[PDB]
Amino acid sequence: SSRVIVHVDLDCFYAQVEMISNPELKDKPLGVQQKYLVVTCNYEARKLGVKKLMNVRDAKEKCPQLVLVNGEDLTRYREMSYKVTELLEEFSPVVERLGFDENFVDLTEMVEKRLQQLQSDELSAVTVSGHVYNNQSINLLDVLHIRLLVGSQIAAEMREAMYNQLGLTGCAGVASNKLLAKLVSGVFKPNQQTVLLPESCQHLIHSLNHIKEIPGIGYKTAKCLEALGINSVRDLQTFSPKILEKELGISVAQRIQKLSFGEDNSPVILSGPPQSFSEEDSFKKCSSEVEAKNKIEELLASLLNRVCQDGRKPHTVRLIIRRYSSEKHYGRESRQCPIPSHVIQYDVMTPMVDILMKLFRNMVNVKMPFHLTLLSVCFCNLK
DNA sequence: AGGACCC
DNA sequence: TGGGGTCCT
Ligand SMILES: Cc1cn([C@H]2C[C@H](O)[C@@H](COP(=O)(O)OP(=O)(O)OP(=O)(O)O)O2)c(=O)[nH]c1=O
Ligand SMILES: [Mg+2]
Ligand SMILES: [Mg+2]
Ligand SMILES: [Mg+2]
Ligand code: NA
Repeated sequence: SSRVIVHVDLDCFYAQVEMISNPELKDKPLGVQQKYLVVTCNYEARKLGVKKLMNVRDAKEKCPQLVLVNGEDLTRYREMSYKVTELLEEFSPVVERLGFDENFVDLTEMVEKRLQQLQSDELSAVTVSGHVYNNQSINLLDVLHIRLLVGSQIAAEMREAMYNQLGLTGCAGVASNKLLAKLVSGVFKPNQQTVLLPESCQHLIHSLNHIKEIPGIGYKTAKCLEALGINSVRDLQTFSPKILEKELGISVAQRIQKLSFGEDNSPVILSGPPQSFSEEDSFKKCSSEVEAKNKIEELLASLLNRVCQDGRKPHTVRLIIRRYSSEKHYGRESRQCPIPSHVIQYDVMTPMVDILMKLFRNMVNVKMPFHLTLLSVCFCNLK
């Protein structure tokens, strides 16, 4: 019961989409801008020292000939992201999305159908496609090695189909679980693929420098670990199960330690259609107030249309806000409510604006002036 | 309703 | 002053 998982990772996704629309950008160094930020940039601009989530000024002062395009509206990038998933879904139905530009696919069944199709005389013609992690030697008598190679071939067909059908280039990694597949897809980039043979799993896991580099250990947990004297993957492999549990809870503790040995038994889940649809807008305390109402019509108008196209219906609405000052209490507030059934299905705007407005007043004292740096609307709980 | 994680 | 997502408590 050993698995063959692939993880697909598109290079500089937003920038790829922009370069495809307007090829006059193909060669100019390029950055996708949202508010005062460069969210992502193309491979030219990385050479020139530009980095993700570097502010627009710094970015000019590191490459003054940087061409900027606004990527605040995600429609185009969202659309392409589902084209990619659907294409992978043709290979094996069971595809898991992670943000807009990553997918996992469980290739185990396909690897097996393909192996059954070969007889014993070509089981030695099976070769690898792309890189072998750490240059490890292949052993054709090892069935795990054989399965992973067929994996690497299926991964190659997926990358070729993505390029031929949608114009997108990307990396893939093939491995025995999601964690390893994701760690190894990054080893050669851009636009290349790597396969991880089992013997090299400790080599891979120990190549990391910071324990935050393990998917599943975020900002909070890292920071908690560092303060316990846990810095390397090895520190975490070797630390007291007992003290860790007590510091994180048998859940978080027992899972991140398993992760630390490269062990990860989570299955690849079919993502299908989204569980929620939301729109945001950020500002430098640029709302107080009434203007909130306008801002909230905008998001709403855009969403209604997205939720119409889908043709499932939301049965809950949520309104999210954030308050001014500063490096302090920067956690957010929200208020949700069921959407009246009469409404579930022109003119839908007006009633909606009002629910939203009521939700708004529940949160903000609209007498003593307000400090708003974010407005968000979410539709969810659909069927 | 908030909090962790992911891109 | 990114703009989205997922699942758990
Ligand atoms: C990590 C991250 C990505 N993104 C966006 C930008 C990216 O186009 C997309 C996926 O990000 P990544 O896959 O992390 O990076 P990338 O795809 O832009 O470039 P590459 O993978 O070749 O390094 O999602 C954010 O908006 N915020 C984030 O914190
Ligand atoms: Mg990517
Ligand atoms: Mg995706
Ligand atoms: Mg991490
Ligand atoms: Na490979």
